[PDB]
Amino acid sequence: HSDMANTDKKAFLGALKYLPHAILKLLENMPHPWEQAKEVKVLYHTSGAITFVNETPRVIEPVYTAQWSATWIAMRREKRDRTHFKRMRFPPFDDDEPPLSYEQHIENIEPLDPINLPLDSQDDEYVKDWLYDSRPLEEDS
Amino acid sequence: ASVLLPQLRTGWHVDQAIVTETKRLVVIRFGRKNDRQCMIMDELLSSIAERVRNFAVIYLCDIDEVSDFDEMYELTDPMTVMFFYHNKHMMCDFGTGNNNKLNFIVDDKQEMIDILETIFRGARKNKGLVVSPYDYNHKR
Amino acid sequence: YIGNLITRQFEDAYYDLELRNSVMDDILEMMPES
Repeated sequence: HSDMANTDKKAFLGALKYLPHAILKLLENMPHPWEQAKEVKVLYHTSGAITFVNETPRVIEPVYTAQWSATWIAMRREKRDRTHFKRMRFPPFDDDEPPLSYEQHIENIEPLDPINLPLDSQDDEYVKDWLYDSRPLEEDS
Repeated sequence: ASVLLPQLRTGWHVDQAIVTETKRLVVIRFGRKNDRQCMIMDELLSSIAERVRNFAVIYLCDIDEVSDFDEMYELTDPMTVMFFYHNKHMMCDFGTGNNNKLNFIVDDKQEMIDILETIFRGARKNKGLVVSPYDYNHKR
Repeated sequence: YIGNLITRQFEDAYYDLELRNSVMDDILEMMPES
């Protein structure tokens, strides 16, 4: 599609009309600080137009709450620790340029420590094995 | 009015009408028969037409039935009117911004006549643009 | 809005006036004579 750069077919034209919905869907299926990377199902037009997530992200409610709490705690800890915390400049990228990335992302360094607090064995026993996970876990059993 | 004004069947007809009035000015109304605004415009123009008669002429176009002239307005297509003289399109600057076509209803019969008169005058002069005596800037 | 954009080739006191028109039309329908 990129190589092609202007076609203007009918199907392609049609597909576009569902773009804001697609965007919304994408926004909804955002990865959360506990997660490393959201491996998500998708729908896509044959051109490579209108790519949108078709998974609908649902959660165990109290579990979700717990996760959120944990994240909050982690954040607090971080705040306590670091002095000159780096404010992320925005917009993040070069506006004039077109800085996308796929291949690099694919063959990138290891997904570096996402936000999740340390979990002792005595107190918080039965969750730490399945807590900070995608779906999240407690998903097969 | 339906019985009062003369109505057009096809794009060719419209074009002929536009061409073949040498002396008079030609107000076409491009509009969908069953609309409120369009109806109102037609009613207004019915009154005006007889008056202005010796200088202008009024015609009607069912825009759904005759789809030739979506060149005129880029498929905006509300229930509009358009002004013609020696087969030149005649440009009537109101506030509105659409200097091409009056895409809006005016209620003062006399006012309508006056604007038509103005455009006729402009056409006679040779001018393409003409500033309306009135302002508008409400009826977008 | 998007749909509209793509489909760019394809698609109070007036009451009295409406009444007048409608009635006239009806009358016309009634008498489709010579």
